[PDB]
Amino acid sequence: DDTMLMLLKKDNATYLSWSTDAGNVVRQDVYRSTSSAQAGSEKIAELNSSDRTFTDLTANPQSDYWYWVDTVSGNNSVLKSNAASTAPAPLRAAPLKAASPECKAGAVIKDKTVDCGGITLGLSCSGDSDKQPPVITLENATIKNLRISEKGGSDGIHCKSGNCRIENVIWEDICEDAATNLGKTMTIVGGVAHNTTNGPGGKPDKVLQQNAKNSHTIVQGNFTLTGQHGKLWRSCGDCTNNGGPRNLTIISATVNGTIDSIAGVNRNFGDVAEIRDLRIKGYKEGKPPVCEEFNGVEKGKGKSDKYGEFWDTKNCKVSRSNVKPL
Repeated sequence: DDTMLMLLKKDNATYLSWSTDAGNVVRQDVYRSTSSAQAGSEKIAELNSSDRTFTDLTANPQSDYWYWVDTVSGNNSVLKSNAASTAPAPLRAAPLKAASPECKAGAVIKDKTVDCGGITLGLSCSGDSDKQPPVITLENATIKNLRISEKGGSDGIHCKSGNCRIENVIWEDICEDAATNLGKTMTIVGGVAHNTTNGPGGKPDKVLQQNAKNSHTIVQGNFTLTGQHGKLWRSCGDCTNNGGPRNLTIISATVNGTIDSIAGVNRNFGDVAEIRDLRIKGYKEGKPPVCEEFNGVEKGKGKSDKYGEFWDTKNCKVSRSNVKPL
């Protein structure tokens, strides 16, 4: 077994994101050292078994740090992750780590699991191109450990069909959607999504977009948004042959920046957004709205417009106790 740890250093935080295949995890420890030596490391977090990210707000931006995440199983066993660091990558002593050959920009992955081993991929925006390929397309597939970047933003990942699992992906540059579900169940497991929204069409991004009907997106492992975003998840408002139900389950997620709303459901189409364990920087009620209900409209026949924010309804299965500041 192993744990693949990556980070994203921004000006106001260092985000940790990992995937692991450790069995029956009961706790996870986050270590940080001011040197490359693990011996000097201090435990800076004690996490539950399901978290796959961590936001470090205490590190000096001007200084290099090294990080490790250890998983602890019920049977007393411990897994240690690779070191991740804000210092440049070593040319020496570093652990060898392969990427799947199939990890390429524009790849179509079908009926398997690929581990991209922390590489960076990217393709420029669709809608500003032609019939532009998603940087990765999944058909009943899983992708792990991928950094996505491109100046002006890159295409996100599509779940074209079947069930898709997207584990420990860091979206450093987003055009409109980090991930689009056109299939059955799309599951986001940890990962980090950045967008300083000052390079699309002026219009706010939708990190997770759902266009398939009878579809489900699952957000878990404390998937984290950073920068400024439009929505975290959106059932397509004005799709061709628009309809539902389109479902969202957030098991855990964090928003460490500004956002216009968490989830956008079409009430007239039976969309159900279930939200639990959501953390938002500076959260006050209505700031931002969490679950917004919309009128779901057919393409070309109007605008999908905002009803308002709702709690504890058929479409907005979320209570105020589900949402807290960071």
